[PDB]
Amino acid sequence: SQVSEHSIIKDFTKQKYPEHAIHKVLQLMLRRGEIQHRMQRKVLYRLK
Amino acid sequence: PRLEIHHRFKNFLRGHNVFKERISDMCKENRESLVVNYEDLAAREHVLAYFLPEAPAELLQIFDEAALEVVLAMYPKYDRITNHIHVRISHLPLVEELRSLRQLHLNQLIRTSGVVTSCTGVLPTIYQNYQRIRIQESPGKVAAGRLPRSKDAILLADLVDSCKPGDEIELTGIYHNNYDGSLNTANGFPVFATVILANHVAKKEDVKMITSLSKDQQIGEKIFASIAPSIYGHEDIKRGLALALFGGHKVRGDINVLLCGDPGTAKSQFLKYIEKVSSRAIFTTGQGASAVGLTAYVQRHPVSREWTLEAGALVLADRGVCLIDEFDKMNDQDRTSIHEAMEQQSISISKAGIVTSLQARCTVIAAANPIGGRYDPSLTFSENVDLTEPIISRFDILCVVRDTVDPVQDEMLARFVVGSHVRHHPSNQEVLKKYIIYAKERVHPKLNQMDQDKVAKMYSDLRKESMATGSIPITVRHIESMIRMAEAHARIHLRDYVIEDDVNMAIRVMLESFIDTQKFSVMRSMRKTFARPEKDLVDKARQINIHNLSAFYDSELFRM
Repeated sequence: SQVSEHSIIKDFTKQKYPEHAIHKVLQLMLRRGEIQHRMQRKVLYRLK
Repeated sequence: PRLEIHHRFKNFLRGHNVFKERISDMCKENRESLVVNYEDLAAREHVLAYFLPEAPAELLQIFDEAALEVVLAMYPKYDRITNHIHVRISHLPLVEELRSLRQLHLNQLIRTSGVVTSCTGVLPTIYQNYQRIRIQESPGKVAAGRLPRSKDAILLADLVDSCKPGDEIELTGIYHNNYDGSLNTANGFPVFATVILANHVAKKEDVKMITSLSKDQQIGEKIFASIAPSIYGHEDIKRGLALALFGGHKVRGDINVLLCGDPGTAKSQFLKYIEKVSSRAIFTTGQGASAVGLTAYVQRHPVSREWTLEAGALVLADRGVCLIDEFDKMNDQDRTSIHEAMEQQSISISKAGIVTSLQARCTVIAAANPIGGRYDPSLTFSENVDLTEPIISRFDILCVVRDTVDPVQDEMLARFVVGSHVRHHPSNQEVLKKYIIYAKERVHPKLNQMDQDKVAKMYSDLRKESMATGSIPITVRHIESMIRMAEAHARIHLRDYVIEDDVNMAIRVMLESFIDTQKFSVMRSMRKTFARPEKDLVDKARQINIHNLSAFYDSELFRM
């Protein structure tokens, strides 16, 4: 909870990762085959 | 409007030497400046004065063309220099602090001021040629203190890079409601849908009878007995606060004033009473403060906005006074960011992508809330907290409430409770308010070479107290705060010197920190307070506090 895609960017700050570096990661997590990410990312994109 | 105005312009183009002298101010050096006074044109020709209430909007367009007549005939060269001529219409009497701030009053040139709060300077197609800056409408005053509607200003590529956030400037212009978003093919503009252009930039009597009252020392003693009459407080606490109230070459320094009480006590509200005396007022409220109040969030962006520069409360009170309340409601991450900024009085970015600078000239006043017990455990205060140790020990003075069972205190506060109803029942120091403004703005002392030695002699006397039984456990930084405090004394007594009586009370405030950390047995040293090569470079360091020993007027030593 509260660790969704809109706020996990703040967590990346503590890991010394800029917002530009996570773009190479965040946009490619769907290609990674993560089960949790796809359910959160695709269902809320248009269906709400 | 009419059609006959073109003929009147044609006739009106047919003393003025100042116009010739003023227009030539810009030259090959490329000053890019032109001071414009309205009155000379209106004094010579009264017809121009009549155009103010009828056609002000066209007049600006008309004013630019008529200026070119002098420029085009004499100097075509200015056409290739920025390809623009700046008109700077001067002030236009009237002056309404609250009467003109209305939406019904459009199509009028209006003079007012404001404080810049946030901007988008971090960025490297008609709308793309210009950018956006945020301006406030109600200035700081007891009556004007009510929260206003923020104005949105647009610079017409003219004052860009010349102004910084937190600059108390004067805003002047005409209010046209050019909201282009009604066609629903663009983004949206704020409530004051008005393209407000910036035309001016400001600086970045009973006082004589008041000065008579300054000589009195009877009123000089109650200055710490009159600031907080609600609760009668504690004499030690108010004395230190009063010193910061005055606010009196690598000239750096920090004033870390912290309080340790409880929110139920009106000390939480005591910081609110100060703004009445203060000339600039800052709203804390905790969460949801002014603009970005030390809270960071990310959401889904509107049609068109860019990233926002984080403006700390320090920046929002540039060259003013900034108040911090509700310490536990701050975000942890911002605390680390502003911690260095507070010490360095500026904001430094090491990301190599965004570069900017903001000023910080206010006194940091905040109160902390103790986590659980104060000093119940046998360990240190900093080592029983999940926070990092060194940042906690950055504060110079730690003011905490002393004693909790004071029957005498209960008696006096009890009667005040009844006074609450007395004031509120139906019934058929403002002189001192203007004292502080005059002294801190009109009195600017300079540096005297023969008076630094005598003050510095006593500072060494403080050092030798810890040099008897010990090994250099005291740092000069604690003293470094003391020098500014003795400066405020001269504003108080108007004697230009400092007496040992003032220092002794200042000593107790300094020692108060040691009391909270060290066992109560140190109270015996108060009797003495009443009574009172590698090595070679160390010796010279204390005497002159300069790395070079040959720094005594080297400018005149070598040439002459």
